Amino acid sequence: AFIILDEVIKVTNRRVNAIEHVIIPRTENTIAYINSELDELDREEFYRLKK
Amino acid sequence: EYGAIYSVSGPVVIAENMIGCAMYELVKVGHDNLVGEVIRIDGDKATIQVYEETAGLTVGDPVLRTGKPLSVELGPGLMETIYDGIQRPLKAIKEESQSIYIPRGIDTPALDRTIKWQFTPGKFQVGDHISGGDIYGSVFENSLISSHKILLPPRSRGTITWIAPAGEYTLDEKILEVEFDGKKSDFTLYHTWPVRVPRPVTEKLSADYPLLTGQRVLDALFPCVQGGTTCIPGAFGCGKTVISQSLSKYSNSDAIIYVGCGERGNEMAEVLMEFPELYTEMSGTKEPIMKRTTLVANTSNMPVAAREASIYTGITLAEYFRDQGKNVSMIADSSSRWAEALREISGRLGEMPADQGFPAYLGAKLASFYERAGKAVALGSPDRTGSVSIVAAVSPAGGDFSDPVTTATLGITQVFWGLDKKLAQRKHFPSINTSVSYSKYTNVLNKFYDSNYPEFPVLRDRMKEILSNAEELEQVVQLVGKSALSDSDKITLDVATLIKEDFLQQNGYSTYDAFCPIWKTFDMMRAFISYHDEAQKAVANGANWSKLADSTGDVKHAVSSSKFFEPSRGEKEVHGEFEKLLSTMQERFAESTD
Amino acid sequence: FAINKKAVEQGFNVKPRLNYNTVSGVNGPLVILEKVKFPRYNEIVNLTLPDGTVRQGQVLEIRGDRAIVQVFEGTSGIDVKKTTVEFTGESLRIPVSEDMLGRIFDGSGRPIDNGPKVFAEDYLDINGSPINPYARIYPEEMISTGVSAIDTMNSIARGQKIPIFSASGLPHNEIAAQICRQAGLVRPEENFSIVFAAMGVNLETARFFKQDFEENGSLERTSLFLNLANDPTIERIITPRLALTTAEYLAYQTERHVLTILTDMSSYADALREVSAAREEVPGRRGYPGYMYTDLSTIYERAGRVEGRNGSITQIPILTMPNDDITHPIPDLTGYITEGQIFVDRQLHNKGIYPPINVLPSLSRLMKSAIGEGMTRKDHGDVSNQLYAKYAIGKDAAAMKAVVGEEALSIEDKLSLEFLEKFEKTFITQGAYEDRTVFESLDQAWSLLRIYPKEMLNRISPKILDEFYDR
Amino acid sequence: LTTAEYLAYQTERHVLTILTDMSSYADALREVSAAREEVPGRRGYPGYMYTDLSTIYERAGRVEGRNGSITQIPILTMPNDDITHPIPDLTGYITEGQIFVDRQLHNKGIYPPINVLPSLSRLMKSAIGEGMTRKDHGDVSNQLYAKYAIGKDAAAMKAVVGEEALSIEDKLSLEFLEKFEKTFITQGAYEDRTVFESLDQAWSLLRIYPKEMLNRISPKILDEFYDR
Repeated sequence: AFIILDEVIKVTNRRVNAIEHVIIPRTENTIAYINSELDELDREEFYRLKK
Repeated sequence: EYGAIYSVSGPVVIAENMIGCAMYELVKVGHDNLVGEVIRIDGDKATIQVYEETAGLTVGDPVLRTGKPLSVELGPGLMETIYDGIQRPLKAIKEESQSIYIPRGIDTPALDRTIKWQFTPGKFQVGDHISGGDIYGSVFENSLISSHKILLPPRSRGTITWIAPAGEYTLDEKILEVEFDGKKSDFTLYHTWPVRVPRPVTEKLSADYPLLTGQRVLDALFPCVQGGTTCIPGAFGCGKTVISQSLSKYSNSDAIIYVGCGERGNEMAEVLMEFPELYTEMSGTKEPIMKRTTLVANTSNMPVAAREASIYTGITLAEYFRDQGKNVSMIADSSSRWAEALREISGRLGEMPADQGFPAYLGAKLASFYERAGKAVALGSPDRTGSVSIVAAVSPAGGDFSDPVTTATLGITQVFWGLDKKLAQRKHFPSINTSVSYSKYTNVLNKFYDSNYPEFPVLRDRMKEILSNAEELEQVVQLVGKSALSDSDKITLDVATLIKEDFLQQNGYSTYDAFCPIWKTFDMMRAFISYHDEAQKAVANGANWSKLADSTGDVKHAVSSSKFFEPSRGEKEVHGEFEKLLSTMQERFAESTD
Repeated sequence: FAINKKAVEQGFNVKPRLNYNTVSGVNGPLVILEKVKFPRYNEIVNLTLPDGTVRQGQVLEIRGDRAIVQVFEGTSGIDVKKTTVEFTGESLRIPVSEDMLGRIFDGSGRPIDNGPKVFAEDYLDINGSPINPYARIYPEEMISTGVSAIDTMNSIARGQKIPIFSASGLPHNEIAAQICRQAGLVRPEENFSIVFAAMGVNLETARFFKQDFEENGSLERTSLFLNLANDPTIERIITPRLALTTAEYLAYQTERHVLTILTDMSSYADALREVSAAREEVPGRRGYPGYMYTDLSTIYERAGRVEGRNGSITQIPILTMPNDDITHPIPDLTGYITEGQIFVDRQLHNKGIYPPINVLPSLSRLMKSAIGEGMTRKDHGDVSNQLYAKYAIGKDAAAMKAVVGEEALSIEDKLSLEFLEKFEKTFITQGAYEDRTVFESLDQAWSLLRIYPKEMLNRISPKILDEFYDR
Repeated sequence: LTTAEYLAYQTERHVLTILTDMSSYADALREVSAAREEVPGRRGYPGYMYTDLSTIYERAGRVEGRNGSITQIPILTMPNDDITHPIPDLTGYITEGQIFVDRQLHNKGIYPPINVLPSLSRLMKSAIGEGMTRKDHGDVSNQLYAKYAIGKDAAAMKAVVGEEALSIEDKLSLEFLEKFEKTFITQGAYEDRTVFESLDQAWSLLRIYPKEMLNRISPKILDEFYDR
């Protein structure tokens, strides 16, 4: 049981660290980029209507 | 009097020297007498919208004004016909011109003036007073609709002076003279009515009778009522074109219309050639189904000004039929394809868009169209009652919730059948999303249910909660893996899958399951709920479900095969089978706990 | 008195009206007059179509001898050589009286109950005159909604603004009717009235409201302002003005505690957006006009509780988030003006819970002012905390139970798993016509908190715990 | 198109039309519409571009009197590999199905780099069938589509959860997908296959699954053919 438990805890902790460090920030950056792009298009539409 | 053309740009013509033109009024443009409708007025100019294609219009061409807005012709001969957007007969044009093209600027009476009709006066005699909407005659059109009831058009009344006797007649022989301030009124077998003003009605009512579409999922979870709205996001996986035949061949509709507003062109050719061969057997044998149908075709390349004027024609016809105590049911083809044309017109005129380019009055334009639906008590001396139950359809342009059309419709519709990409990708038909969809009529239907099937609602609630729990556990079971689930939870998982695979799954291209009746659905639903409860009880009393599943066995397969009891067997010869199935299930569960 | 003097100098004098026949253009929903004598901004006119029918209108702009009228009921049928326009003289006014409770009016104040005209006591302008922010005083005491989820976990101090956020398919239009039918003052009717305004509703919903209030006695107090979907889309911005003018007449000139309910502010926003584009204004964010915050504030902030009067006005709007977007401009702008919100959850709706309220994101910013000794029982302010904590603990336990099984759960989580479903199936679940007072809901809340031993409940004060625990 | 119409409807012969860059056509439309000031549509394209394209795509099909037909296969280039662009978006509402060509398959040296998941043919269900093709043509395609989607989802899942979390269905689906994309789609630029050869080659793959796991397929069909 000691050996098996060591293995399982190791794998789960490794997966948690990976998800925390190299998954969430990537998606957050993607979301921010898309959010900026939407406003970028909105500005051009506004300018056309103004003209 | 005649004006003259002063400018031309696309489909927009600016006549001049026009004083006295209404804000909407048909005119005749050019030497071909193209039909158009004034849109804007400023001084003496009058921006006209042409329903044909403008090519060759020279300045100085005369413009003539008629003096009444876009009007549709109502009367005998509306059935079995096919019309374009603004109600011009199609096959009559074809066999009149002998060609395959549509000659520009062609006028043909929307109703044949050469067919003899049999007339039968009602119960009115000279010297009586008659008001708008009274019935004073009856014409025999088909065998499927044996009495087309004539109506005095609203906005007209007086005391009658001469009513024609029975015999044979056509649509140009006056059969009534009404005196109000002088006998300045003669009434033939038809009349006209502007398409934008809803027909007057005595009083609206509440819809308390379901529409039997035949799909188990809709009839069970999200029912619709006779005289309500709807919205059916569909992509031919949802079954837009499979339900269309069911709504006519099986649903109790005294009539039906159909409005293809922006169809592909080949699928329209399919519809036109495959309705004339469908057959029904309601009321003995009345084989053909076109005796009860009218169709308004509109290819995607027809003039954009004529795409907007389609649904108004359809709904006006539906209201006319309702005014005779029938139960019409529009089937609009595409609302999105209509809003696109509307936006195009708005942009052409010169306007300031709001939202994703739409004219910013889309909501208030859609509401007026939708809320012509609903049951009602007609207007006239003999008491009547009819309904019109629109069934729209929206096309999700990418995001099936962000497009302005869906947002506008969701505020005024009473039912919604959303589309989910996943059930389509797995080819799971019909593909409708139970997580995001609703039916506000689920409350008013219990008065019918309790008098018919007093258990149906609680069964529906139980099924909905089981299904919801399934997807609620889905995230955890996928992110971790099914290794710590209890024994009462795996039951929920394997019952949710069973329901999702053998209850909500249906294929209309077969014989056993093409139109599931209501009693069959109720029986299947009760059986599934009972099976789930029995499994839960078995685990509660103490038994590992992993082996209880093996011990039970065939009782799991029987329900999965319950969807094969063909309705043709009858109504009692299926009820007995279901009774014995339930009894066998109960006994098997009782004996397997030892 | 002074009334006899002001009435005479107001009435008992007649003023003829000019009648023009110089229409010189129609551009969509706008009609343009040409030679007007001293026009007046925001007037009311009466078009006479060449068919003898009559409509309404309102001047939007004025140039040197030129007025731009917009018709309510549409612009179809009006020509340029036979229509005539008549100028009433001044802006829109509502004939108000103290005896109009029990009447039903349509969008523009025209009664639709087959009764007579209101037989006014005065004419009031339908807007303006902000409340001086020196006569305002802070709210106190309680308004008893009669719903356990709203009168225990949250509260409504008389003088508050609490919007209710809903979604497209949720049954907010039934909760609103229930609140209107059951609402009242916490007892330990008699100067309490309700004002109801429905904007852009289905006809069936209008029938439902009418019959429900007629048959349940709520009409002896209320006063309805209906506005269907086919009604002119410009009347949809007059209705809240009429309702609020009536409310602040009753409350601040007859000493009544009034409750105002406004339905589908999203429809009002849509109407505003449509009207803005008629004047060719460049739309702001997401298509809504940039100055919508000002209008929303001018509508919400007509409620309060003032110094020299015993009356008050409580507000309860109802929104409809388009795509469950708490970032949508409408709810976002509503956030900065009102305090607190009640959230309606879709997930509970599928499970069959009614009313499908969820309490984790809900909040009332003035709850502490309407609880405690004097206006309710003295345990209110701690039961409403213990329940909130244990509910979140139960959600956590239920979410994690499937990961490590159930045998790896402490005693507290084990108990909370059975507290949670009882809470959600006996406390929140309330029947449509089941009425609970604030007291027999606190007692029920106790019946759930006795599941735990006296030791675990560590947020209730020992003094409270000593008395109420054992019964 | 005028020449094609003359040949097909007044000479009674079967024509096939190919149009290369509808994107370079919409571009010229946008340019000319911008020259004369107008209320712009989305991304600057004219509002009436839908009705302009409809007049192009809507010349096809048979007619009652003649024995000729016109078939259109307009090539098209999405700007940034997105179907949400106005040109492909609108063309989706006028034509009948698409034939998607995907970049990711191309990068992996697969030809033709067609992606079947987002493609479509709205007239397939009438052109196929018994008496005109093999009786099983209407179910093999559905089964392959379903398994392609399932395997794609499994491959997506492997990234963040690991192979060990996969189930038997997911164990098989990855193999099916990896052999499918490399055997069934991959084809030489001169190799010719009839419908029957392709159907047999497709049946080959489906033998990987046991009979019980094929559930989008008729019981009778599964018996007459699965045993070969």
